[PDB]
Amino acid sequence: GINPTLFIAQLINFLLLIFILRALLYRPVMNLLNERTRRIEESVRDAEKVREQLANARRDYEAEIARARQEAAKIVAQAQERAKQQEAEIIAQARREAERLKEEARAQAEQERIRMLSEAKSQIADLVTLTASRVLGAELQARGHDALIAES
Amino acid sequence: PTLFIAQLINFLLLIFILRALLYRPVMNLLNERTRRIEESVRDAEKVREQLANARRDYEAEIARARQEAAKIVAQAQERAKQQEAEIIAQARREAERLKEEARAQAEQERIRMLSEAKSQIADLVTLTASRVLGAELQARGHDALIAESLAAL
Amino acid sequence: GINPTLFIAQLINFLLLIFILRALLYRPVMNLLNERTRRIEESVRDAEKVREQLANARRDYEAEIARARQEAAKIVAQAQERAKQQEAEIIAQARREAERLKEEARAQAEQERIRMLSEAKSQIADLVTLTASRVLGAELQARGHDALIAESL
Amino acid sequence: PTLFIAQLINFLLLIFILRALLYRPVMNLLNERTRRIEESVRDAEKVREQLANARRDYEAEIARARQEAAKIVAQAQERAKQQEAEIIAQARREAERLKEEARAQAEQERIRMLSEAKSQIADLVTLTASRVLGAELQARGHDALIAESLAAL
Amino acid sequence: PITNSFVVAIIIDIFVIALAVAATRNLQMVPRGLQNVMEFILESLYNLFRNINAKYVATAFPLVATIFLFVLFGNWFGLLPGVGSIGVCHHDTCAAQGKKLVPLFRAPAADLNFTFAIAVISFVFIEYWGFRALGPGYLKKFFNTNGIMSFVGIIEFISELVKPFALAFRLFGNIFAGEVLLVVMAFLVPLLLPLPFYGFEVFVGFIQALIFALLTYAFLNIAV
Amino acid sequence: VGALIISIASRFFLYTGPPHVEVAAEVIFDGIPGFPITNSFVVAIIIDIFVIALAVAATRNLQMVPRGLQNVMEFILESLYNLFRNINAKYVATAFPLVATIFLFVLFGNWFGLLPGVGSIGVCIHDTCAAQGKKLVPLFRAPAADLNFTFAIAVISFVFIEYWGFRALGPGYLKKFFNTNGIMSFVGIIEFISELVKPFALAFRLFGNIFAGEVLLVVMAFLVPLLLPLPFYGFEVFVGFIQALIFALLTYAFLNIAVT
Amino acid sequence: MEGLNLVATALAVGLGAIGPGVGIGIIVSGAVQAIGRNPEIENRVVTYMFIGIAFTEALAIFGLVIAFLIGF
Amino acid sequence: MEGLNLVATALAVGLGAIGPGVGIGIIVSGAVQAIGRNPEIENRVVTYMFIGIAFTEALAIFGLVIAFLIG
Amino acid sequence: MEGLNLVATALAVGLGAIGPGVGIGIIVSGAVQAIGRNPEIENRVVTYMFIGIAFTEALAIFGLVIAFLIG
Amino acid sequence: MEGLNLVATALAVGLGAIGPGVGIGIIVSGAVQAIGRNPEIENRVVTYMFIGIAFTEALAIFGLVIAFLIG
Amino acid sequence: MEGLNLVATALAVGLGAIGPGVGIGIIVSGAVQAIGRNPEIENRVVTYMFIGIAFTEALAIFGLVIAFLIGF
Amino acid sequence: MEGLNLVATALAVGLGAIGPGVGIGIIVSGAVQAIGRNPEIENRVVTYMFIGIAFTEALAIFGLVIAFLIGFG
Amino acid sequence: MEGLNLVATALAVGLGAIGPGVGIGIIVSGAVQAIGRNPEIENRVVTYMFIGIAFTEALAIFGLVIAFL
Amino acid sequence: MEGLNLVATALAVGLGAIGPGVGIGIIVSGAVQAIGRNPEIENRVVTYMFIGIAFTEALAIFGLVIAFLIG
Amino acid sequence: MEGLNLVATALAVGLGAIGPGVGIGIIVSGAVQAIGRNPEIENRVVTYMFIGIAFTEALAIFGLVIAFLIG
Amino acid sequence: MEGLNLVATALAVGLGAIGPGVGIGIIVSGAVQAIGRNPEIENRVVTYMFIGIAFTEALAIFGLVIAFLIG
Repeated sequence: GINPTLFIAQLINFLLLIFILRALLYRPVMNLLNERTRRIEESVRDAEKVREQLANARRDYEAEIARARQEAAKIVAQAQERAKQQEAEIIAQARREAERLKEEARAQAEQERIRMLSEAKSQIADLVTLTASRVLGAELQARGHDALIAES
Repeated sequence: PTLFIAQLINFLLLIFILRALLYRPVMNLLNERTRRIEESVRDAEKVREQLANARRDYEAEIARARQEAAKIVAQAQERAKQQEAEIIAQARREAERLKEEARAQAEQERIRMLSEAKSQIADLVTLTASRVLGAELQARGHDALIAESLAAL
Repeated sequence: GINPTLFIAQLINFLLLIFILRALLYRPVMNLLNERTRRIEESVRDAEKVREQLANARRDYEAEIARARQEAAKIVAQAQERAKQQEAEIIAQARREAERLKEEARAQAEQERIRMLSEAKSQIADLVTLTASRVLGAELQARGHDALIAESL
Repeated sequence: PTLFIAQLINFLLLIFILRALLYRPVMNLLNERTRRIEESVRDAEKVREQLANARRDYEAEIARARQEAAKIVAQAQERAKQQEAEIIAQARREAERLKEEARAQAEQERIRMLSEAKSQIADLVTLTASRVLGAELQARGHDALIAESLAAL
Repeated sequence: PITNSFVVAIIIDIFVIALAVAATRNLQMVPRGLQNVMEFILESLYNLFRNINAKYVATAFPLVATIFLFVLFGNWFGLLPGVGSIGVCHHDTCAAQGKKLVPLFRAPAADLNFTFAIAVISFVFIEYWGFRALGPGYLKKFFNTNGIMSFVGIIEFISELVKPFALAFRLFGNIFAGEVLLVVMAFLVPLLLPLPFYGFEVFVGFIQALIFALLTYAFLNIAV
Repeated sequence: VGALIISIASRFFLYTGPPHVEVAAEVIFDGIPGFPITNSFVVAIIIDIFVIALAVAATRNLQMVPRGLQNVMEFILESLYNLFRNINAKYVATAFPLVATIFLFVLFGNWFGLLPGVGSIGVCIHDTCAAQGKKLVPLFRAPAADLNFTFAIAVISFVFIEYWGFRALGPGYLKKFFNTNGIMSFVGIIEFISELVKPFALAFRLFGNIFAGEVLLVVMAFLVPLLLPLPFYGFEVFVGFIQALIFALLTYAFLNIAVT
Repeated sequence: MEGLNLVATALAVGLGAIGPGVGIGIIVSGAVQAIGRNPEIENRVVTYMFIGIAFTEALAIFGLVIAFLIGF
Repeated sequence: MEGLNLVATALAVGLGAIGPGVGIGIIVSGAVQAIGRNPEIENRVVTYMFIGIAFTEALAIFGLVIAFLIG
Repeated sequence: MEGLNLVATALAVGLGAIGPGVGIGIIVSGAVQAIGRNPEIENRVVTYMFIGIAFTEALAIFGLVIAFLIG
Repeated sequence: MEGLNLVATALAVGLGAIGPGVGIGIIVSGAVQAIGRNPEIENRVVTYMFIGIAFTEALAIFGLVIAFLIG
Repeated sequence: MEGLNLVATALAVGLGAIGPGVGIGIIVSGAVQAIGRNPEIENRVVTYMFIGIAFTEALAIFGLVIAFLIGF
Repeated sequence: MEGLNLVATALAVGLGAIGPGVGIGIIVSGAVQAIGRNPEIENRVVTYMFIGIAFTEALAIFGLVIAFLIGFG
Repeated sequence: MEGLNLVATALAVGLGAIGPGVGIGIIVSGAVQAIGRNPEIENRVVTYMFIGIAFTEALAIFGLVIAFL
Repeated sequence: MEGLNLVATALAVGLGAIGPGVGIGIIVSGAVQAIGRNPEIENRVVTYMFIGIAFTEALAIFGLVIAFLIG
Repeated sequence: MEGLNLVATALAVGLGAIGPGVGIGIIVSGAVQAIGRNPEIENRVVTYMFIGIAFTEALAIFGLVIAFLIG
Repeated sequence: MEGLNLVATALAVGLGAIGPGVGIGIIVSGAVQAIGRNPEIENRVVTYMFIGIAFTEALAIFGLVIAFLIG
């Protein structure tokens, strides 16, 4: 109970359905494959973004470190220049003082010695006090001796 | 026939009755699978957004680094001002100490010269007195020491 | 062949054989097995008891030796106590003898003091001769003084 | 019929085959069981004999230890008596030594008292001679011959 | 003209192109609707096709995948009750004045050619690939290869030839199994008796389509 | 020796000389008023006497040292005593000789079956008694072939099972009786039916086994003169020894079953 | 013959259920063994547990139905 | 062949009782072998155990009912 | 013929005892290995053995009733 | 029918013996294998062996009694 | 004799399928225990699980087809 | 049907023992399997070995003896 | 009579099929155990399983073709 | 009905051979499996190898001899 | 009978096919499981497997040629 | 009826060969299982393998010659 004509008709219908289905679904299979495979490019982009963020963080840290180093170097240079100028000024002032004050002290000592040497009235008063001091006192000398005054 | 219709109706009813109860969990599973595929798509979109905004994140990091640089420069300026002020103050203090020491040394030199002059004047007065003591003794007579020597006995 | 009489006869024969075996075969075999098991158990128990008996004999010998030693030590201690008492009695007798010796020494001292009374008989004349001996050339007489000798001390 | 003859021939052949192989192993197994039973019986007999001899030896050792303890106790009593005698003898010897020492010390004390009394009498005689002769030489013995004696040269 | 079974050969065949067109219209990431759960099994079948061989996933996939996809609905098509309960006429509905009551509302896969149509398409394409890949090696006699070991190639090639014939027959028998089982509970009971295994048979028919797809994968596996 | 195996002497009155079958289900000696004598039952008394004679010899001159039959019977009895103790020592000594009496009689019965020449032995090809006009009443029928004797033993075993059943939960045997609910009721009823069948089974078990060796020996004799039966007889002798051991073992197993 | 259809009807029905009756007997036997070891892959292995049962039970219906083609 | 129905009647009754009768034997043997293994998933797989028993017992039903159709 | 009913009596009883005669053998063998492994779940698991025969023994008695009906 | 009952009697006994005869092979061999694995458990596991045997042995005897009844 | 094909048309289907109705159960349950240790290996196993089943069920087909080649 | 009883007496003798003809080998195997693993229980398990041997063989004798009712009345 | 050939047709088909109907099932399941053991020798043994299939399945079709003759 | 004895001969020939003809391999397989278990013990293991063979080889010849009687 | 030889033709072809149809399956799968466990001694096994195959394949051809002569 | 001997020819040739023929596989499968673990005992068990073959094939070729003896 098998009809070759009916068998041929059924085979033709099945073959036409299969060919049409293959032609229609060749595109859909590739579409689904691309939709699934987009995640691979997504992961590649995510890895690239992570690498870029890490590079940006490293660059920011390096910039902060370099800025801190330059700031410290500038502060150190300014402090060193200020200290050098201060030390030079202090040394110059100390030298000027030790020179001028000492020279003026020596000159004033010499002048005061000369004036006191000129101020022999106290030395004359000293000789007057020395007169009759337990000698030429109760028994005074014969008219004294002006030579000591002459010596003075 | 009537029996065939009844059998077909009962089979369809049983099929639907089983299908609803089975499809409840099956609809849950299908919704879970759709949600998983949508979550994969959302992860793809988030990765793309992160890749796009990497430039903005780098700009923000560069801005933070520039702000840190400005803060470091301000701290350097403040430290330089403080160190310069400390150096100037120390220099002024040392100069004042040196000037006070110089003035004190000058005054002490004046005092020492005065004291040395006083001692030298005392010595010279004794010498000048001795220079005329012999002449005074010769003029007034030396028998007083002989009288003094006798008074010693 | 479903004859019941033959079945009954066979059953009777089997029952009689079983009774005979219980009387003859089963009883002697059970007796022999029980005797063998009892002999084995008795041998094990006897070995354990023999080891225990040897250990107990050694322990008893040691204990008898210890008891004898304890009794001997008690006898020795009693003898030592008696000897100590005798030695104390001897020491007391020695102390009494020493006291008697001291008393005899005191009596001898008293006898010596009594003999010192003979000095009046002798030492008076001994001194009188000694005074003559003291007088070089034997002056004595007028040069001597018997009253001073009579004065004595 | 010949069936019985054939059956007998087959039975004889089977018996010969069985005796060829099974007889040796069955005999070996029976001999092994008999040997095990005999070994167990000999072990039980030896254990019983050992237990009996051990009880006998324990009694004998108890008797020997009792005899040794009795000998020890007798030796203890004899040593106690001997030590009591020795202690009494040592005490008597020490007492005799003390008594002899007392007698010797008494003789020494008598001699010492005699010597001490002699020395005291001599000192008294010397003192009395000094008193009397000095009194005698003062006036009674006062003669110029004293200077002549001093002038011996 | 042709038989009612050959007439029924386009009831699902038209929908087969329509479903693939719907599959072409509905195929995207996270597709909800026509491509939600069926494509997941299809991808698993593609994974199963990948589990067979990477080449087998595309060597004759157009010659294989559509038929299994069609028979998946075709298995569901057979499970439909009441189709033919009244005679179509080419005291029952058509018992009186019988016009042979040829019902076109019947499973065309029940025809052995319809099973053989998918079977021959996969078998020949595998054989053509087998001709391309092995050819003579597919039926390599290997005369006295290992001391008269030539029977390996001859028997297997006959068995392999029998296998494509059996595969068409087995699917036809499986198709006939459901058709026979359709009236099994019909005269037995008037209600709900066929439901005990009709869905299971449909699942088995769905498995049979998968088995045919597996056989297509297996034939490629044999071709590999 | 070597390849001297010929054994071609079979063709000597092997087929024409021996009868075709000449077998029977049972043989009765009869010739006695009241109870009819049976050649199997007569052999059983002879078997019982020989077993008693074996028992008498070991019992006579009994000594502590095991030797000869005393040593042989000991290890024979001890293993069975050990086996029963290994099986179930709760009531092993309760009926230890009873199983042994079953064991020894069957072992004697197997030995009785091993006795040759009983076939042609019989009073009235043609043979002698069959050649004679009177019916060839065969002599020395197999005592073990008496299925009634096995049935009597099985009934006694069933009685022994019943006596154990009388001990099994006392007179209760409730699990053996029935169960109230659950599947245990159907199984227990089946088991009780199975237990009842089990006594009848053992009797049928040994009876066919006993009859088999006699059938096999006759069959072998009708087939071959002497060669095949000798290999065949040893198998039956081992089988008879096994079945004898198996017989009381099943009773012990029934006792072990009744122990539960 | 008069009952030759009837014995043929009892032929396929009685016969066909045997092997498939054993076949399902085999399947679930080792299945519970597999599920008993791993209760978690139950959902994975019960899936393949019944696909054979789908085959195996169906085979017994073949001669069952064919004998019903002799039943009436 | 007047009793041809009768021999037909008892034909399938004993036949179909064999394989499923074996089949229940196989399943419960494997089931019980795993029930002692897994008393935990027991209550889950006791239901699994009776799944094939229902399948096999239904097969034994088919032979008996058609016998009553003939008997 | 005549013994067609009589041979029918032989059929189901003769056939039916086989599969259960195997199937009962299968379970207890598998049970004992499970029982030997787990004698603690034994009471819980031999219940399945006790109900396992009930799934099968009832099948074996299908022809026995019918045989007596033909009896 | 010229000894049809003779044929009929000679079937069921030969039929219902192979199955149970197999079933004995299953249980005890599986039991001994378990007992070989587990010498410890021997009290109720061995009992489970014999209760199935009694269930198994009875199956082979169903038609054997009925054989001589028709016989 | 009369209608001799009646038993014949029911013969092979009852016989020729039960053995195949067993081997699949062996195929399945053996695989079930095999896959019961590795579930994900089904990709290589389930594909080989059905190739024999295809051969096995093909034997079951033979009883069905000749039941009408002789049946008609 | 001149050979019908001859057929009948040859019916159950072929059958019946097949299962025991197989089951004994199973009984042999697993026991032999068991003693290979467990040689120490051999003094106790070989007892269990012959338990089913009697069970198998006893049913196997039925095909012989009962068929002799057919062969010999 | 008049159907013995028709009887003979279903004879070998129903009989011989179960051999491979079981034997191949043992082979395949045994192969699955072997594949479950290792798929490394799968190239050798799946072919060797097919070798046994060629050994077995060929026997199964012996009576099928003969019955048509 | 000629040849009815000739077929009657072949009855026990085929059936009586397959049963024992299977168990022997099981005896062989069980032994050879245990040979690999422990070749250490061979005198008291392979002893059991031929124990079942006598229960098996001789069992088959039961129908062999009675069939020749028909012959 | 007119088809008795025709029936006799179909017996042995159907009959003997099961043995090698199963025994070789046992030969193959037993070896396949063995070879699958270890293919090292496979070449020895395959030769010994072919030894078993040859001991069984020839049995399948015993009545195969014989039937064609009668045919 | 002019062909029962021809039928009986296929009986003894067919039947009695499946069992032993399968039993060869049991020997073979059991061997390769043991062969799969030990080649040194192999030469000791090649004879033991030949023990089974001699036990198997001898019974196998019983009815083959017997069929010609009565054919």
